[PDB]
Amino acid sequence: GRHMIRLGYPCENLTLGATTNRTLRLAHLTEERVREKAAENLRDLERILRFNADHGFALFRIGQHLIPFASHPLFPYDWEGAYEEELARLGALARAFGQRLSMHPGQYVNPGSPDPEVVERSLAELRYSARLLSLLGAEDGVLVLHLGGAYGEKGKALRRFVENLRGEEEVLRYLALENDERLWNVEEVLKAAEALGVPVVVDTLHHALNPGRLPLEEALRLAFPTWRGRPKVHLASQDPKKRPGAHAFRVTREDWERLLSALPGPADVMVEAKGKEQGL
Ligand SMILES: [Mn+2]
Ligand SMILES: [Mn+2]
Ligand SMILES: [Mn+2]
Repeated sequence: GRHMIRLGYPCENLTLGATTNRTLRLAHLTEERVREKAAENLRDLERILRFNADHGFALFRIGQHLIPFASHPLFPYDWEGAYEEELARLGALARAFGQRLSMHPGQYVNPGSPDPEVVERSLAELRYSARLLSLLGAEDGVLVLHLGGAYGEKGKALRRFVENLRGEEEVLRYLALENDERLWNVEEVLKAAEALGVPVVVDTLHHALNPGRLPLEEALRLAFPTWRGRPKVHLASQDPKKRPGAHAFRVTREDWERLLSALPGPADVMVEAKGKEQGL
């Protein structure tokens, strides 16, 4: 039914066996083989949107590998010219379904790195991700990123992060920043986000493990105003007895109820669980 809290899951759908994350070995990165993997990923994206419209999921995170190696210097064709018509069509479908699309580049995308080549590769991956959202016409699309490593000194790390992203107009249209379980708490991310003029994604599990001085309610109250559109929040539960921050197969009733009770208002909740669409 119709709830003020909308739900999503990331990358793939276990029920369908549909995924947006097919890739290949660099040795196999021919135009032919890449076009084949991309076509499968795009076919599965469509399957997922349609599944989501029937099963009440309004959010979906598209895998980084949708177009495998798109941002790699050896990518063999103009993927934007190849796919712009198809992405416009899929994006129109997603909007017609009232679905919100996002992307979450991985741990290796580090704009605050002091290594120029890591920065360049990271920005390339962000530009690909932002362009994809643009091609899909994802109005309120989200491109979620952690602040990355502290590289020995947090103040200089955050300075490089901001300085290396400030001129990235298209990336900043979608970018939102997320707290983590070790390095950057909600209060720290709010400061970074304010500097770049972007929203803050609160991750409930990361917050529980690294709360700083804030209860969940106050974290969410502070993060809410950073969004022009509906806030996005991440909900996960701890995979019992694994590394802190590892995601359980299914979110617990207790974590879901804690979030529901703490939310200051309507929001979009990305369920991060190994069970994907079965994760809540
Ligand atoms: Mn994250
Ligand atoms: Mn998260
Ligand atoms: Mn996490």
